[PDB]
Order: sequence, then C-alpha cells, then structure tokens
Amino acid sequence: GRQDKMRKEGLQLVSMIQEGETAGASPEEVFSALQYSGTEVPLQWLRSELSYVLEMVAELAGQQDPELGAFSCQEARKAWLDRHGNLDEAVEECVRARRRKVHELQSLGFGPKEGSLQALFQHGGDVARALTELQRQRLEPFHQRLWDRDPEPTPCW
Amino acid sequence: KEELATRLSQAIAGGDEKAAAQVAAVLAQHHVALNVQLMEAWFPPGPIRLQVTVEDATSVLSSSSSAHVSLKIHPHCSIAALQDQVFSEFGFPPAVQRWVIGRCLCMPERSLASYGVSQDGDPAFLYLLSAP
Amino acid sequence: DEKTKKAEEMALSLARAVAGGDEQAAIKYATWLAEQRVPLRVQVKPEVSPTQDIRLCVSVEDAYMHTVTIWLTVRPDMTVASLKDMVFLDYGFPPSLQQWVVGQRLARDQETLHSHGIRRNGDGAYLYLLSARNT
Repeated sequence: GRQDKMRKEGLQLVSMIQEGETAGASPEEVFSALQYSGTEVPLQWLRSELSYVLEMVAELAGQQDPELGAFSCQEARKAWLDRHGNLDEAVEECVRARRRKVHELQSLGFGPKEGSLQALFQHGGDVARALTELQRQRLEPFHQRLWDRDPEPTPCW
Repeated sequence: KEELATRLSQAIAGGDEKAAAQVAAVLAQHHVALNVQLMEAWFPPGPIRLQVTVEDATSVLSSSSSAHVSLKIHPHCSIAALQDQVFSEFGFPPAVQRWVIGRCLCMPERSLASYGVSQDGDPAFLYLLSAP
Repeated sequence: DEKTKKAEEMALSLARAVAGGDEQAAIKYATWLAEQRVPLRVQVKPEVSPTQDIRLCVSVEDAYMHTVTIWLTVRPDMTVASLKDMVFLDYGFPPSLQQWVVGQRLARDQETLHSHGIRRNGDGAYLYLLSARNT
C-alpha cells in the first residue's frame, strides 16, 4: 500500500540520479542539490549555485574554529556532500574533518607550527599528500648524499 | 579506548549523565572513532525480505515493478551492512553502490529501519555507478 | 520506527562529535542519551581492512650511517615493488637502491606488506638506502 508510494518515490529519485550521472554529476551531488534548494533541475543548480554554497561552507568553517586555518573548496565540498546538503552539518564536519587531521599530523611529528595547516589547505584536506610534503625536508639530505665518496659496504640479510 | 567505550554505554544505560559527559569528552579529545548502535531488539523485527530493483546509467525506468532480487535482511542493519552483503553475494563493491529507499539517497551509517523498511516486500533501489 | 528514529540520530551524532573532537557536542548527545537510559552498543571501530590506508613507521638508514624516522601511507595488500615505486615517485630514491627489511628478513618485490606482519597504523619497517657507488 505504502509500498507502492515508496516504489514511486524511489523511481522518481533514481530518474534524476540517472540524468545526473550521464551529465557527470555523482548521485550525492544531485541529491544534495535537491535537499538544499528543492530545484526541479538539479544539473542547472549545480552549475550555477554550488560554488556560492561551498564558498559559504569554508568561511563559516573558518569562523567556527579560527585556530584551524583556512578551509579549501575540496574540504567544503566533501563535507557538503557527506551530509547531503545540510548546511549546519556540513560546516560541523568540514571543521571536524580538519581538526581530526591536524590531531593526526601532530601525533606523527607535524603540528601547526611546522606547517600542517598550510599543507592541509594546499592539498584539499588530503592527509596522505600533506604528510608527503611535510617530510620532504627530512629526506633531502639522504637524496643529496647518494653519490658521496666511500659509502659503507652493501649489507647482506 | 575500548574500556572507555564500554564505560560510555554503561554510563548511558546507567542513567548517569555526568559519567557519560566525562567519558564522552575524553574520547572526543582523542578523536576516537566509534560505532554507536541501538539495540537490535529496539527495531522492527526481521529478517524481512527486501525487494531490490537494480538500475544503472542507461537502464529504462518503468513503474513495472519486477524486483531483480529479493534479500533477507534485518531492519536494524546499516546501509553499510546491506552494501557488504551485496558485495558478498554479487561482487559489486560499496564504492559503486548507491541505495535509494523512498525519497532518500541513503547514508551508509543509517539503518534500513530509519528509511522506513519494516515489512516483507518493501521496495529499495540499488543504483550501480559505471565510473568509480 | 517509533522515536527509535530520534534515539538513532542522537547516537549517530554522538559518534560524529566524538570522532570530530567536538567535546561540547559529545557531552550534549551523551547527556541526552544517558538521561533517556538508552541501551547502546558502543565499540571502537576495528583497525582497517588490508585494502585501506594505514601509517607505516619507517626507520631509514643510508650507506653513510645516517638514520631518520619517516611516516608513509600504505595499504597492507600492496606489494614491496609498489612500495618502492611510491618512495621513488615521492622522494626520488630509485627502486634499485631501496632494500626493505622487516624481521631480520629482506623483503622481496612480490611479497605483500600484509605477508610480513604490517596490518595496523603504527607498525614498523626498515628502509636501507644504498649508495649509487655500492658495487
């Protein structure tokens, strides 16, 4: 009975997901758009409106915890989309994702003072790529020694 | 960590708010990743037979019904556990599954029940992506 | 669903607060749930599958006695040859001069990291870097 309506409602949304994918929009983009705006034309909304919303997510993130440096669009987007277009949750998670990553980089040697905030911003919140960049200076002298006179002999194991 | 977790649910099941606050705050400072689930018993009972209609980018939609697959699964199950079962039986990793139940695209973290699944025959849509 | 719905929302919000370091929100949701005497399964999420990113604590020594500890991001199902390439791409040490050891045991290009005991964050390995003059 209500089963009929659930099937209809589902199909109605699958339809827009379907249109979206063939135009390059993920299903969480289409649905996030639908939830936020109520638009009948989600593709159009994404092209024209999304960047203003992501811009807002990043500034509000910076306002809510100004200790955490500056938020990137890739981080705003990821939060917006994991919370399906709920603005206040998206802001919460954008902040939380970055807080969590600064806490990890700190425990791995790299706090705010050694450039974690700048490297997280620089790489769209990608912890793996920030860690790489932050340890470059540590490996440079190993790179620079490779051809020095008189190395120790090749160990056997 | 794992004892603080135990102590957390003991404190909440206990009615003891202050003990819940002291332990929830400590786990928070440490960024502990938790699964916090309700009791299975609180949910509408199962297993239920879910009627799944699979779809993709080019499939021709129609109000023709015909679920391709029936799955026996409990309403208390997370959407993430439906994705694991479907990866087992059929080979499609979570990365390409998108679940639609009713008006909603589903979050992995949420139960089937929370999207209204509770009876045999209930309809859900599995949308499979073609470029992960 | 009764307001079993509501109790789930709050539970899930507590998990997000805790993981996101939001101390005051963790307090709020824990407080609301404790006050409703809600029985919950609370568990630490298991350490990841072998197809998921973990942090490897690599001890590095070179052919000139120099040592340093660095942290790589690996998946345990990845091969030593894939590891070698990662370290080549990132920092320029050619695969040819990377000698990986875990145990007292020189790992081989075909062997997975998983194969060698590496499975969680914090696990260890030793990278020996050969000179270009080593014969």
